[PDB]
Amino acid sequence: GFLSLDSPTYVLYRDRAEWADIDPVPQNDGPSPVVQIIYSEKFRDVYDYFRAVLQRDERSERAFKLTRDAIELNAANYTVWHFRRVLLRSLQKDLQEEMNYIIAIIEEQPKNYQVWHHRRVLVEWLKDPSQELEFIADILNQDAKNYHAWQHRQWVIQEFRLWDNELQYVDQLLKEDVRNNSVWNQRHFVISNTTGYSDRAVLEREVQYTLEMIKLVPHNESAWNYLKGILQDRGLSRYPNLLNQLLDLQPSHSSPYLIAFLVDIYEDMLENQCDNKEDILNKALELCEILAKEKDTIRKEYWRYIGRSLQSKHSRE
Amino acid sequence: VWSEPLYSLRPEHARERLQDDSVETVTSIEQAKVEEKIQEVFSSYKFNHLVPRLVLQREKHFHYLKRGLRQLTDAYECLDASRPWLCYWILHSLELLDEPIPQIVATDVCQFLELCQSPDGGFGGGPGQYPHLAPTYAAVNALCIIGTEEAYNVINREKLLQYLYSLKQPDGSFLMHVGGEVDVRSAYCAASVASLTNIITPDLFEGTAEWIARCQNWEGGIGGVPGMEAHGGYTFCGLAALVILKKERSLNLKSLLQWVTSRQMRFEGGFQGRCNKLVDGCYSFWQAGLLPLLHRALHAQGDPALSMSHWMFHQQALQEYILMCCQCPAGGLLDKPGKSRDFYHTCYCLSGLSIAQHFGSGAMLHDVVMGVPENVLQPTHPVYNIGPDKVIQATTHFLQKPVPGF
Ligand SMILES: COc1ccc(S(=O)(=O)N2Cc3cc(C#N)ccc3N(Cc3cncn3C)C[C@H]2Cc2ccc(OS(=O)(=O)C(F)(F)F)cc2)cc1
Ligand SMILES: [Zn+2]
Repeated sequence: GFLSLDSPTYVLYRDRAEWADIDPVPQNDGPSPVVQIIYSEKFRDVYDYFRAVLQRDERSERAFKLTRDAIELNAANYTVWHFRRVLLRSLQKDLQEEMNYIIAIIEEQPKNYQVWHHRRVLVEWLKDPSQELEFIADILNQDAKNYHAWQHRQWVIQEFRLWDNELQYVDQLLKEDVRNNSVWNQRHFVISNTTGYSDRAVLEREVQYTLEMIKLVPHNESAWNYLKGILQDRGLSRYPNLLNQLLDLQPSHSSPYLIAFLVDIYEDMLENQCDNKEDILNKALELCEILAKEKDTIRKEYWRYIGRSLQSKHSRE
Repeated sequence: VWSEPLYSLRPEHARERLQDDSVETVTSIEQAKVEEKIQEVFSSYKFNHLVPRLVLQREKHFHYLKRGLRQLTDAYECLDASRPWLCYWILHSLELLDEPIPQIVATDVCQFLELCQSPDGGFGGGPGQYPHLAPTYAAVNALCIIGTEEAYNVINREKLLQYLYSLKQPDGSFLMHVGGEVDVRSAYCAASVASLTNIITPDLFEGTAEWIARCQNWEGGIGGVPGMEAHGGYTFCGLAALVILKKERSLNLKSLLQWVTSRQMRFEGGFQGRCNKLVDGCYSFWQAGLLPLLHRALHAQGDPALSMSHWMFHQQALQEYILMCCQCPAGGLLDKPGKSRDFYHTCYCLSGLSIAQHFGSGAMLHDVVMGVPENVLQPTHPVYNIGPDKVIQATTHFLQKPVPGF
């Protein structure tokens, strides 16, 4: 990384005297290429020389510096990342300066997969997660829904058992954006791997929290999906007050999600042989109809089918 | 006489605009932005005082594709490790538009993918690049689309199986490449190439269905690895791999159905990839392609309540989204308006459009074709996203040989 690719004084590798001993290796695309990329002079020059060092398996400092340029030109080139990792180890490069390097590249290209993988290999090699939660939090500060960032965080927390402060983090972020589905998923990730959802004091805290969020923002689907998610394994009809308390929200909070949740309760009621079969099924059909027809017509074929499913298995029959 | 045929243009459609409950967050601000932009596309017809009709710009798309199959500008430098992908995206888009492949282009693709093939099995992103399951999947699919003896014979099946065993992990999963990591896409890549070329051993996918099943979460969809947010790309890959493995049942299909159907956007008509994120043309395939797959699964369980005419999503609204919002006037298709075109979005917008047009379940066939009737595309197989004919033909040809080890 001595001479930058965007330096005014950048010089092609073919014009560098410290490379004069080695012959570049042109890409062989055949006599008549398809999907032939007409590379810039800069790109082709770097990759011709990368092909030369890879071919000869030259494990040198100059080769290492070259991988940097090849990565910068195409950071998705997993062949170059592999070779760079061979070099890190052969040359016994200081992995902490390499962490400084990956930190900078991830900041620049946060949605590239190869850069995050490379960081995880280094953390594994160093056996050191001390900078990770803070680094990831900076990335997430720029894009709170970055899928790779969330995955790396999950991996780090899991592998080094760093659960203790995560729920605080989730609550910070949920407060910043209560519609952030990545954060609802993180909340769930943390709880299911620590306390769990059977501790009845916890399940109630969670359900009260969600309902409280649903009340402030009734059309936020993530909260609805969470609520449903944390109650449905056991069965919605196991919680008889739930029906009543949602029906009470309807007056001044009736999203199609409330209605759809109402339908989920009714289906579980009917499946667990509840009181009034002939009836509960009807109330739900009223609801399905309202959804397919009026309140949620994009899903008409779904709600139709739920209707037909509920009819075929819960009528007088 | 006052009857609007286009679902997106009807007056009651304005009710489908975002309700933000007067609580603003980045998420709602961003969704509102897209919706303002899309509404202005929908409203264009009334405002210019012209009658709407939706035309798939087949000629513009064709010229974009036929040119890219040969030569790309330095703008595709970022895909220099994904050249078989470009072959697959381009050849599949051409097969959907019903354009034959000059036998010579066929042979040039063949020779090129031969150069990408690794001696130890699989294909890399370019000549002399190490192998990787993604470009291996793309190479195999492209070769199957070509579908000649020459194309079929480029694939070294023995080495392919070795390569797949080299990536297979203890817990069911597969590495995307050597020294790499696992996700649901790699299992799909492995299942696709393995099933098509007939190299599935009894132990190859041992544990794989259960590993994929661990990826389904509280939402009903599937994340890239266990514990991760549900996402359409991974969900598609998860369910389609399980269809190939005949373990559809490993998942809770009811939560899965409910999750994917929820991912269709009430206003835009297209699909989002995750809950509370923005609409995007490519999910027209990843998300909507789950519906044919769930249909075959639920029908095979004897679900008596399934439609015999329609997939469980608004086929019409998805077509209106793609045709009105996802076409580049110069040729190619798009994530959304104001995004720039590329061959990936061109491939998956067309793939999704085709799925939205063609229902099929037993002897029940039923097309729905919005806009002019020439908009109708060739069908695509929901598991492999190549032509159903290319699939049947390939499987049949490779069943002629034994699973390596026989
Ligand atoms: C130009 O910016 C890019 C960003 C990401 C990528 S990606 O290589 O990581 N890949 C494919 C991809 C290709 C293009 C092109 N041309 C454009 C986008 C793109 N993305 C990003 C994207 C698309 N739509 C919205 N976004 C943010 C997706 C990405 C991941 C991918 C890789 C292989 C895929 O194929 S597959 O599921 O059948 C597999 F199983 F084989 F992997 C599917 C998705 C490529 C370019
Ligand atoms: Zn996309």
